[PDB]
Amino acid sequence: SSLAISVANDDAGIFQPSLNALYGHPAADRGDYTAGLFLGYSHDLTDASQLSFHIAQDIYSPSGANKRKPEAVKGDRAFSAFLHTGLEWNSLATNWLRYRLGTDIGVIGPDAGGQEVQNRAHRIIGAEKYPAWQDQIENRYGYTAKGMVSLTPAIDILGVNVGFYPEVSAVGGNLFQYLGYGATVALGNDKTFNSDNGFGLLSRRGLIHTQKEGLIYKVFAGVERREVDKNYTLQGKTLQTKMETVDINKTVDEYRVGATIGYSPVAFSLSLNKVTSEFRTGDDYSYINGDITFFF
Ligand SMILES: CCCCCCCCCCOCCOCCOCCOCCOCCO
Ligand SMILES: [Zn+2]
Ligand SMILES: [Zn+2]
Ligand SMILES: [Zn+2]
Ligand SMILES: [Zn+2]
Ligand SMILES: [Zn+2]
Repeated sequence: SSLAISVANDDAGIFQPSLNALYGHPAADRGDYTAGLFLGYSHDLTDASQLSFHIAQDIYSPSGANKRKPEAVKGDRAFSAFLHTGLEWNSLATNWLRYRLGTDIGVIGPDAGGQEVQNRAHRIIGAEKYPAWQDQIENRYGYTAKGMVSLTPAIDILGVNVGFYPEVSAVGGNLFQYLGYGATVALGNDKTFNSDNGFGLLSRRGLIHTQKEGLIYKVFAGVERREVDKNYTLQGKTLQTKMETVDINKTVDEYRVGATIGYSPVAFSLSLNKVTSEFRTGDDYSYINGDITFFF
């Protein structure tokens, strides 16, 4: 079992030079995904299978000078937030297959609490608040249905497991809908943990599926291409200007490079991430997540 806290930020702090070297500086100049908070619990029903629960809030933002304007700007994403909770099954079907199946309920809109959380954060640090929260994406309550399958060929070399994990993912519902395909490569001291990967709404955000006690470590790099049918954060209508602000791009790539290091019962993770332009007038953006996972 693992209990995890994960924080995502486009401001990568001491990891900014690494993020910039990896994905280039223009991606850091964008601000599309501005904050994430996630708390999750995974329980092993067997050595092969987990059931996970989580609650999370993700906050999305216009970029650059648009952040300070009174309302949403045509051509850039509006302020929005996605507040969600759900359950997921994560299982090794065999030594060569991992699958995941999950359902969220949530909301994108003022009810997701993005203005409240960001305004609070800003007040606490003495930053000014961004007024265009008044023109945020309007409420839509909904569900996500999520699935992933991954092949898991890996070989063990002197206690180091190295693997290649081609995967297909799918999300549906009235908030987000896409079909993704990708692969991750990983090296680490645990076969099960090495195959436990994911992108986008299938990202594990700190949750760990592992057999290992004592030292745990993993280093990984992956990309997933998704074909996007829906993204309500982009296609929804703003509260006051009543517009859809952008034309979504139907093909979106997500890159993730990261690592975990831990010792029973605590592990630390960092993931350096890039998402390619999600709309015609946007551009690629980079961010990190840092996770603390108690695993026992
Ligand atoms: C008992 C039933 C058996 C079920 C079999 C299920 C197998 C499913 C596994 C499918 O995985 C294949 C997916 O392959 C995708 C790999 O593609 C990677 C390319 O990613 C695009 C990267 O974009 C970057 C472009 O520069
Ligand atoms: Zn357990
Ligand atoms: Zn720049
Ligand atoms: Zn931010
Ligand atoms: Zn448990
Ligand atoms: Zn969720």
